[PDB]
Amino acid sequence: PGGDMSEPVTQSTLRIVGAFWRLDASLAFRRHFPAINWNGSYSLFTSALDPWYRENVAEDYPELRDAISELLQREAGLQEIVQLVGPDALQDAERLVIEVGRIIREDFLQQNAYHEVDAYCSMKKAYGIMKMILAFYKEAEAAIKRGVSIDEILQLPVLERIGRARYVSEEEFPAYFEEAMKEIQGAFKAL
Amino acid sequence: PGGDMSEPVTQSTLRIVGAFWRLDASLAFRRHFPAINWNGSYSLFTSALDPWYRENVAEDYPELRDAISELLQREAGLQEIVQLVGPDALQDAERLVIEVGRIIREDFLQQNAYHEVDAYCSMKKAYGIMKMILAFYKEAEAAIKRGVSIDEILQLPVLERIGRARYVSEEEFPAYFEEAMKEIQGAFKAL
Amino acid sequence: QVSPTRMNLLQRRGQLRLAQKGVDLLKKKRDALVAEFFGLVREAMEARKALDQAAKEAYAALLLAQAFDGPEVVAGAALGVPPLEGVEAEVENVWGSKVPRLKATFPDGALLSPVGTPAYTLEASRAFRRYAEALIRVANTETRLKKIGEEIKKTTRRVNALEQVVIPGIRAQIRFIQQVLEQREREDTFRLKRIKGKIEAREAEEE
Amino acid sequence: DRTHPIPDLTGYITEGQIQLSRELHRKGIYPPIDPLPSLSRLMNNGVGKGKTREDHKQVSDQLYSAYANGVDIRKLVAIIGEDALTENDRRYLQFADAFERFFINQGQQNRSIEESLQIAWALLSMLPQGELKRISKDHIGKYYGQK
Amino acid sequence: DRTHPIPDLTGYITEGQIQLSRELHRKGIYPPIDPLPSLSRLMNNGVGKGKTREDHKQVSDQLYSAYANGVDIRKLVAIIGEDALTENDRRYLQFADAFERFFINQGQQNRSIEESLQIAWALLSMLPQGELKRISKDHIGKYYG
Amino acid sequence: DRTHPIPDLTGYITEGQIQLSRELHRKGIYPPIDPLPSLSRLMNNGVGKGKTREDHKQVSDQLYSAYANGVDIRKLVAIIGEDALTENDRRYLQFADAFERFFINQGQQNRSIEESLQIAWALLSMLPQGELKRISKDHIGKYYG
Amino acid sequence: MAVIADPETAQGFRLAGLEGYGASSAEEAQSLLETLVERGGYALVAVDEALLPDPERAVERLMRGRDLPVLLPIAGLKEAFQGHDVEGYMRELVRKTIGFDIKL
Repeated sequence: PGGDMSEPVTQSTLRIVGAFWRLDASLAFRRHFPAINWNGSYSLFTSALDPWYRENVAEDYPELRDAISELLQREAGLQEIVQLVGPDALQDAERLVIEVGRIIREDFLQQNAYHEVDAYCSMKKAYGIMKMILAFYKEAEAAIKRGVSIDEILQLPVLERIGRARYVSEEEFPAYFEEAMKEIQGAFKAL
Repeated sequence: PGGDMSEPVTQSTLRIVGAFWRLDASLAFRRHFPAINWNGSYSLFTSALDPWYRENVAEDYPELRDAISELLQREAGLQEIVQLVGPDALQDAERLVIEVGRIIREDFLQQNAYHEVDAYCSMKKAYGIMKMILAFYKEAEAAIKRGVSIDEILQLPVLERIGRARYVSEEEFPAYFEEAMKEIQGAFKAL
Repeated sequence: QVSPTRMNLLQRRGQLRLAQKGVDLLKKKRDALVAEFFGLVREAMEARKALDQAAKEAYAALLLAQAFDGPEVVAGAALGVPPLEGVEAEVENVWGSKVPRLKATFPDGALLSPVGTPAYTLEASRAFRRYAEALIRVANTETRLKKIGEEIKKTTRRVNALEQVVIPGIRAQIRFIQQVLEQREREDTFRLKRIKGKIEAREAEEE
Repeated sequence: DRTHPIPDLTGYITEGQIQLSRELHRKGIYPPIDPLPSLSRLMNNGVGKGKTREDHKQVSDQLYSAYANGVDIRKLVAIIGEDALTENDRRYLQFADAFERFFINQGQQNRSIEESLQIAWALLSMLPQGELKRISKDHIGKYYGQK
Repeated sequence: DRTHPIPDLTGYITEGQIQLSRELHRKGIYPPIDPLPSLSRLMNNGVGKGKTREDHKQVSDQLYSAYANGVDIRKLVAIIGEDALTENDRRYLQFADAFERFFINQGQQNRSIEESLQIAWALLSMLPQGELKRISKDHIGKYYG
Repeated sequence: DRTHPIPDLTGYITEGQIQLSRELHRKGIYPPIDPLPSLSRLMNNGVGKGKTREDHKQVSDQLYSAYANGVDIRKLVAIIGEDALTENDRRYLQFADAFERFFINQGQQNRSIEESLQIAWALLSMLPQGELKRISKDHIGKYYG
Repeated sequence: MAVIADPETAQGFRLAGLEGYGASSAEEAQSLLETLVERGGYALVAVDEALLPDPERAVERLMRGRDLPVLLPIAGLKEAFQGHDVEGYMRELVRKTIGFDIKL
């Protein structure tokens, strides 16, 4: 009744649950639905669901899970001098972190529950979106130190295809995933 | 029985009365009498005593008193900031609000009951003292937008006369009131 | 104090809300000041770029006047001196601090040799006045930038001190006072059971 | 306190609260509701198109957020000084201070719902268009530019 | 504390209390009384002209006022540092500790009422004469300094 | 909080404590035991010659001293600027960081007692010998490579 | 005012009607700095970069209070062919000032 964990009911519940999912209203205020907060929440079943993922979703699945989880950790860490300065006067490998953190929040976490195809999302589709974002990032961070600016990255028309990638029927997803991955490889060769 | 107003007696006697005058101890620890806590005392007989005051005291008496009330409210709003930074870094206007609230607390509300004059104080005399402090405040903020240093407003020879306004007799008061209103008009035009 | 009534608990909750709102006020002062600081930093760098421009012209005039005209005669024309003084550190007030703002020197209304008997030297005497003027401009911009930057980092260290001490210290005292009040309530609902037991164990089975 | 059991359990069954404040009452404001801690958990399914008027929830949200960041700018200007704010914060300052004495300080008159909304748009029209970020385009097109 | 039931009730019955403070005791000050939480309700009966001296009650008032202001400016020293105090603030802050180590502190000596009053005027002399606003003008004339 | 009845009533009956810490856990360090609030009230018996290697107690002492000093100076470097600090304080900061990345954060492996002691000396060789006060110089000669 | 760079530099300032000094070594530059600090000269001192890079030291040791002789790390002319690398000076300044070096 007060946002007041270490109330005895909530403390006993958090002692005997297995996963706990916060729902900040602040994310609902910033229109981010499902409004789960990835900072206060946690899960204790990631260590047991490891071989099921490794044998049914994909073979490398938890490693890119952990890559995305620590990238969220990094964006949430260095939001601090984003608050002190602003997003447009960072370093060049840190504005990249907040930009990929923003595209993760705006296409892998946000989800319209009323849209007929964005609502349900299996593991192959979530893995495809997940790998696609992670592949964009691992070639953009290699690219920012050799041959590109930042404005010659964020202005690039594969970003709209990653943003559309969740609006795809799972019956027609992997054909779209192949085009998107090869287009990432081409359009980062092209600079 | 503990000096707390969370008792059965106190919080059963504040539900069946109006006009709850709540003495404190910090104002009693310094010798500041009567020790009325302004922020937690109240009275529900104001609105019904409007027409009597407009009849028998003065015509503009309630709007005057509500100006006193809102000066004291603005002081109690600013006390947060001034204890959280200091009287350092308050502006020209807000330090004036502090000083006028302080001179009300010392020279209108404060009343010893051992001086022979100023143990009874008729409401002609209290209307006079409020009108002196409102006139002083109003023309001091007029002279503070017009650009002076507040620190020489706070040393004028009229503040002692408003301060000693409460000690003078109920018989020789209206001469003293006309005199100090003339001088409070005349002290600021000399800038 | 910390002597645990009910009223001290409510006064601590009021103190806790005062500290939590003061944290947001202090962050907002720091953000407005940091916008102002990132206004001044470009102005200081462009005053120094103007200083570099006027520097290269003034050292060029001095090199030419000492090359062509003699060293000794420029020593002689420079030992004859205007009164050299006039600078003063007048008052500026920036967020709770007076800082010295310098004004110009101004003996330049009184200049020697109205018939300038060297020629390239008097161009240097005209040059180093513009040099010193750009110098005092850079001085009374950079001193403001110093004071704003260190005021800001003072605010941040006051924020972090106030937050990480008087938010957990006050929440600890609040949990302490809530504990002792709950314990006295528990003793009261023990003694009520004893009164009810001793009233029933007489007036239900006596004789 | 809202942690007393009387407002605790009452707000734990009932839906929302409106909350009087001693601060507006000491400044002399009747009725002294401040709308920052106030809430109705069931406004959102009661207002809007066909029930009262089209723009109602958007106007309410814009009023709430604009007064809510007017208040902290008021608290800020007691140390900053009125000069060292921008134009935009200054407009929020004037918004807050004319809000709490034209929209709240009602007196004992009766404001039917459209008089309330025309005072709402007259109060929002001390801010520029496009600062009104929550309201959609047509309502800013139609009702803005009054008083 | 003054909130345990025994001091609470004992001060609701009697007429006065004098509270020895723990904080002043660690400064080696004897008798470690502090005046702000102590009082005696029958002062006003027995002090004054004809029975102690005419300036007694007003000296008491002004000492409480000045020392109380010195203490709540020590609470302001405790954040803003000693440097940011102006003047007629440092004289308060020096009135407070000069008070506590020349007026409260005494050994086993017996100081009569003339001694205590002239020490109180000596301490009040540190303040500027226009500040002492609870003392009538004749007494502030014929004793100051 | 330790003042809850289960921490303190265990702390009265037992022989020390080993206290995990919240803040070391969020840095991915595992096992997140910080060494400052923890102690063994015993362990003068179970160390030293024969029972362990000879230099055991002094190494444990010197790690606690150096890590306490490093964690105090990185409390203070949060306050003052990160350049207004002398020459030895940089080695204490680098020792505290190297310590909590190499000594504590062992993850999964089953370190022997000599692997722990040679990591201890490997971290103590980041310091000048005059900064090593407690270890008597014979062990300094034999180890400290 | 006063400057210290070099005698060849200082004679231009003396030609401006501005007190000059000049030291070949950095220690003698702090010596002349200490001289005009002890002989408190009108409140301004400029110092060349080549002698003292950040000349705050003598005034923070001596005149810790009052902020009065304003220091300036000015550029020297044999180095003013390069132009001080003004941007790098500004980066160094903000990193000294608020700790956090970023890009403008």
